[PDB]
Amino acid sequence: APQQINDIVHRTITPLIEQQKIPGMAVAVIYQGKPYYFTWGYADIAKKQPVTQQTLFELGSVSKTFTGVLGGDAIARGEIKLSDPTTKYWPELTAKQWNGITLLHLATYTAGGLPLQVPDEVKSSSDLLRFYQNWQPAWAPGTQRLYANSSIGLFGALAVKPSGLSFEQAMQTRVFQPLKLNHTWINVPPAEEKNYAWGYREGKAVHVSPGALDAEAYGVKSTIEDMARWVQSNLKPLDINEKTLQQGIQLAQSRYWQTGDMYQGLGWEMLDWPVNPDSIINGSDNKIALAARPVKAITPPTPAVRASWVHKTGATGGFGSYVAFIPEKELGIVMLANKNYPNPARVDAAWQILNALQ
Ligand SMILES: *[B]([O])([O])C1=[C]N(C2=[C][C]=[C]C(Cl)=[C]2)N=[C]1
Ligand SMILES: OB(O)c1cnn(-c2cccc(Cl)c2)c1
Repeated sequence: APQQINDIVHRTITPLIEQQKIPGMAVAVIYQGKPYYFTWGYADIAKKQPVTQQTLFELGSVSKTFTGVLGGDAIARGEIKLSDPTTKYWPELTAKQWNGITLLHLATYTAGGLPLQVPDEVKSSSDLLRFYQNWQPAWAPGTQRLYANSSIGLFGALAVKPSGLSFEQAMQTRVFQPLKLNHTWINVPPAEEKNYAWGYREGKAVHVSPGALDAEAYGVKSTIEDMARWVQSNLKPLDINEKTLQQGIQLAQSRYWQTGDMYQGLGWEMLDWPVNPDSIINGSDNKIALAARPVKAITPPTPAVRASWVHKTGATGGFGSYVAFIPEKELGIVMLANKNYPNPARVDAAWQILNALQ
């Protein structure tokens, strides 16, 4: 644990915890490929349980990066094609607005205005079919980006259909297991509940509730160790022995669309490195991140660029996560907290850390 890393991590994170009133936090820095871990505070305030390297946190939409890689793996397996019509995997989706909407559009939030959330009222699967059949696009496919659970969540559910596996089984067998992510879960087993931190929202202990497409869009929980290993795998996909998974990772980092200075991957989002920090910091604010923006198609997509800042923010009601890494520098960071605090503070802290080490 080189002093440089200790100092820049503590110097940045300590004031962040104080300003944001974060109950508990874990951080991993991957430096020259090796991880270094840091923890603070409480996984469970009431029971006085500290955050440790084994504490599980809700990753919220960092889960989209696993969905994107799992889709990538299914493409590499020849099970699906991003050019396939959505209706190929969901024949019951007969309404005319779906003509021309492909798995690519679903995966990348470009279908034409699918909403951020699946409505709470959608409880059953027939409820889900009804919702997509009745949905009216505001825009032609592949013209505008609108960040959306109903978009990538459906991509993840359709991507695994040819396998015949449930989404959770596919994720476990094809992604978590090969990568030795043995403490990463879509559903936290009872044996691991001791380690599951509470999230804190207005002072109240909370965990994410069940919802439609939850597993696919925001439902993964993980430890700081497994998340460092996730970053290592995404930094260096060529060390992964399972061919389709290596390829899936690279596909998730390809650049499909551009809006402003960001590129949309599958789950991952990327900018050219060196980045302008105001651009990623201000860009992470939900006033920008969640807004409808015109996109330019990248035809064909650019393969994973090593000189990139590759990142994803994640939140649930009680948790705030961030992952960012730079392949060409063998450098990355994971920040997991059990309070959903503002995105720009996450990115500001991550850039201050990675910049000092780069
Ligand atoms: B993502 O973190 O940007 C994201 C997560 N969610 C979410 C979290 C909990 C419940 C529900 Cl319904 C949605 N939306 C966006
Ligand atoms: O030659 B290109 O740069 C190229 C070839 N294939 N792709 C690509 C990228 C991402 C996803 C898919 Cl299905 C194909 C880019």
